[PDB]
Amino acid sequence: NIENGVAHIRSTFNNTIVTITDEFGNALSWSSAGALGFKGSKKSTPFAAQMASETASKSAMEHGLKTVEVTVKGPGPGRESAIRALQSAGLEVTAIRDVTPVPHNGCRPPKRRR
Amino acid sequence: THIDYKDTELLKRFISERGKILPRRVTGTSAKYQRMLTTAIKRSRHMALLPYVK
Amino acid sequence: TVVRKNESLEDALRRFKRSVSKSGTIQEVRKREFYEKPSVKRKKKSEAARKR
Amino acid sequence: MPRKGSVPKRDVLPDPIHNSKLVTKLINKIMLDGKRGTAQRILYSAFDLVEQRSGRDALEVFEEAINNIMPVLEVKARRVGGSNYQVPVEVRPERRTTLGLRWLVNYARLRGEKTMEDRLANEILDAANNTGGAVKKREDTHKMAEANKAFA
Amino acid sequence: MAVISMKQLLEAGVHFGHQTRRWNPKMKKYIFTERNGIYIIDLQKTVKKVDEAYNFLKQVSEDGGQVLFVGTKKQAQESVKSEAERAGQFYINQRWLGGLLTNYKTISKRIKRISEIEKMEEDGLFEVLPKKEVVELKKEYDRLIKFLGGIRDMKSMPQALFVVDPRKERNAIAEARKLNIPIVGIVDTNCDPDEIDYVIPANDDAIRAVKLLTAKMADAILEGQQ
RNA sequence: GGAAAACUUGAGUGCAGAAGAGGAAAGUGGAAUUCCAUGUGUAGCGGUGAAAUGCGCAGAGAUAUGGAGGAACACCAGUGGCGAAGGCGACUUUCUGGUCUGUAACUGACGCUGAUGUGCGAAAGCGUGGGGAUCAAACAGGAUUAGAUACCCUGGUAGUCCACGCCGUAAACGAUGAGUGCUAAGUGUUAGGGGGUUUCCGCCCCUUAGUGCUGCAGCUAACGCAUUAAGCACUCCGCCUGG
Repeated sequence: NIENGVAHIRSTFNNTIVTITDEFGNALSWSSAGALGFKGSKKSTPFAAQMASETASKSAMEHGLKTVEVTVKGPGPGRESAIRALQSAGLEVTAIRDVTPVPHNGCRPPKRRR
Repeated sequence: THIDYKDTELLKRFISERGKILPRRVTGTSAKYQRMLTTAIKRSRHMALLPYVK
Repeated sequence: TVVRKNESLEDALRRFKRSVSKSGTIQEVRKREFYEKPSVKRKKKSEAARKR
Repeated sequence: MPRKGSVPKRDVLPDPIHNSKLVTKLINKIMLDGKRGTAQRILYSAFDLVEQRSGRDALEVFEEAINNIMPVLEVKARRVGGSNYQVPVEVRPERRTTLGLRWLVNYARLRGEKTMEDRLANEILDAANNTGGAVKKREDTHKMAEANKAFA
Repeated sequence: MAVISMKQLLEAGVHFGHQTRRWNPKMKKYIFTERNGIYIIDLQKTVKKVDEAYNFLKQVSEDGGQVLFVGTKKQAQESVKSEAERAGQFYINQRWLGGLLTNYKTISKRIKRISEIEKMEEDGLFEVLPKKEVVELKKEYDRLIKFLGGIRDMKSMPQALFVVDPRKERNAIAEARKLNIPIVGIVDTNCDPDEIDYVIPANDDAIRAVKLLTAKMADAILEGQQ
């Protein structure tokens, strides 16, 4: 359990969310932008990813899982600023993947916004 | 000639670096080659000789 | 899905920023933010082809 | 002409006593209502008490006191509408010099004593010892521009 | 995996050869055709040669030997120095000195000098010298590391040699066959493959045809070490 | 015009090649959405110009595996292809329609247009049943505003989907009926046909029929159209004659 894991981020258009887990995903720790006193619409900032990443990573503490090999799963503004701020914790980011859900034209998306 | 759907090595230089199709704009093939290709690349997706995404 | 090692993190990003821009992820989900009408994408693709 | 380009900034004349440009710029800002002599006399009697309450000569003490006044980040408002509209922007070196002189005088005028004989010199030794009232609003700018750091 | 893939091998442009009317008839095996006075190197067959070039050069460094890299063609001079440093082997940029594999009981006499003349001025014995004798002691110093700059730390004979052109570097290959040293090299049209034992048919007057082909052979010894 | 003959171009069948999201029915497949079950795990998630309604401590979201179900078919994908129009986009098989090219064997005007008639005809609708995942009129609630029944947000029914009968209307538009001739050129591209070459297949060259972009003559009230006429003609049909 020590120094082996998968880091999941999915920054949407709001509220960059990060959950770090082991290599066979079991949700070791997680944090958000709402868990740092960002109430609303400040969460869609790269500066919100500057603190939300390591405050789940450094407050994991159960096994010393200190490698991540992060996974990106969202179109957001704080996308690459959550892995740049992950080496502020310094956890040897070794395999970056953009695993985002892309449909094969499957379902009907919602209405246009006037 | 005609593209056979088992001949993977000449057929996977046309697949993308994730599993998509390169357009003939960037590959450079002709018109009727590209759509004789695409009915063979998609029978090879169905029998797991090539993925849908990697 | 590309592994980048034997370097820093500020150079693996430079690989990853152009390994996403040369992919149908960001231009695909920006297209499907809202349902467009089935005859206005045929003109949207026509404007994205006549300009090249 | 502030839209043809930039205005050509002009030269000043340094002080005769301290041999310093920074002293004369302090003379011009404490010069209330064009009175040169009646304000310069007060500055020439507001660094003797500096040199009385500290053995060092005040030309060292002046440029040591203003470094606890001069901030390194400030707020310039950009009209973004519904956003925060408060961008933390660093300070150009000309405004870096001026805005320290501004806070040093504007809070020297709000003390208990009436004479600027010792209204000025008390706040200088406070700024020399990194305390007082003109220092504590630099930290107020460094708790405002450094709180909204999402616009670097 | 094992070989260079077909896409980046011809993207470097190794299928080009030299001109027809400038042809060697012994290179008929390694030519696919000529298009506009220009020949076409058989691309499928040079992959069947560069893997054989990869096989022995893997296991030469397994014994701990020293492979000599030479390059003197002007568009391929500094493409072999940067690949010898990554390999940790010995390079040649300038012209063949004329005996550095055969009369090297007088060349190592001067590799002893370059281990000495730079020591001679880092310590004393430099202030007492005349200011123009300072010049010729330094005019000797750079001209040693011009020609023998890659043979700076080499003190013995090599066990393999890697040439970019047997035509312009025919002085080296003639010294190789007298010493029974095995030889591998990039040949094309206007090159004799008879004196080369381990043949790599590739283009020779293009930089990527060198650099995307001389790098893997430089890489071929690194995973032979461990 | 009638009658008796003769002809081959028009028209049609042969023979030989092609190209195609042309239809219909039955199978197969992957990504995503939603819901459920479970593991692990902890305070928010969601949303906006800002918030709130809503959801969560009866374990939410996030993450991982598995399941069920409905709907569509990313990339290829293009001022590309096919069809009379509406239209048609995963893949496979069966059944079936049309066009184009080339050869000239054959039939010998068999042609064109077509009132009344008879059939197809997007969506939204309606009927009888199914099915119901997303989306979503009506409707409910929260914000905005000067004000709302609007815009925005949460939720949501008919519908969206299938089968069978209807309905027969659209800015159903190239705002241009069909047929056949004739009249500068230049340029992309499609299935070819050739080709010259080849290329390591690359190409670059002349060739019916499509499909675009420029542009003379001519035309138009002017914009513009211009071998895909809105030019020059002939046939037939639909239709207009102030608002």
